[PDB]
Amino acid sequence: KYNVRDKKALLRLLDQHDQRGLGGILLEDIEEALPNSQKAVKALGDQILFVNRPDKKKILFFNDKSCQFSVDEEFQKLWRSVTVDSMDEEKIEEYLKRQGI
Amino acid sequence: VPAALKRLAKYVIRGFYGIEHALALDILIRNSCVKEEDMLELLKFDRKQLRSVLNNLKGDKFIKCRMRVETAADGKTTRHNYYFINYRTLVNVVKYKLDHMRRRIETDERDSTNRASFKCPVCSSTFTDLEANQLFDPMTGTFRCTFCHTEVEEDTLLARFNEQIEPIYALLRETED
Ligand SMILES: [Zn+2]
Repeated sequence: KYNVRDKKALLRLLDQHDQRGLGGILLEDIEEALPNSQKAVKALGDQILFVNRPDKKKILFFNDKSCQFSVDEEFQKLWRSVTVDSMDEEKIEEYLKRQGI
Repeated sequence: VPAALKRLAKYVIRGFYGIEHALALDILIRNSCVKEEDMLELLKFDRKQLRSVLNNLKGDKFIKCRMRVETAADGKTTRHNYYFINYRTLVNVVKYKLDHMRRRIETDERDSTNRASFKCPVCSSTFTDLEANQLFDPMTGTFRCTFCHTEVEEDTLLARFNEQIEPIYALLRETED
């Protein structure tokens, strides 16, 4: 299914997929291609992004670290606590003008 | 689409939403308008998993949806959902959320400093920690109510926020044209 000789070939495949918009790669397809895949995958560290599906299959994506941004989880939870899904877009704009922004 | 708009959206999606959301949004940054089915095949997400991610991004007004309804080759009616990033609504929601977050933090800071740390067991007057020290009586060695003189009884996030959020403020300003 994939031709992945070694660690470097794994990284280049993930990279090319990112560059060419080819999408996610199932971990199991990599496991079939690459003996002792666990070594290579671990070695590459956070250069890979993992998504878990409901059936617990893992999908691999190249991690582009160009955009990297993160905040404390307290700020993540705080962000979530400000509801906008129930709001009219107009109402959001009214607020911004009310506050001078 | 201006590079600074793209970067704002990429930063915000990574900071405040999951990996799944970031990867879905990447597709909508690569391409103006994309079919949910195409997104599904690209990401290899489960169907409900993707729909839930898209539902979340649509609720926070980051992305919008336009249906296309056509007659297919087999004659049946076809309903495609095309998604796209709506940058004017995205920027507004971001400002809206950051303004309320700041204000909630500010309110919490005001509450904590005005906290009624001390209370008179008689007249129920309460005092803040700042008020409390000028209640001390050197002649008895204890803190005493300013009104009835009864012995009183017991019972930064903003700086962090400002540090961590400045990249978004900067990208917001950059986009102001
Ligand atoms: Zn008193």
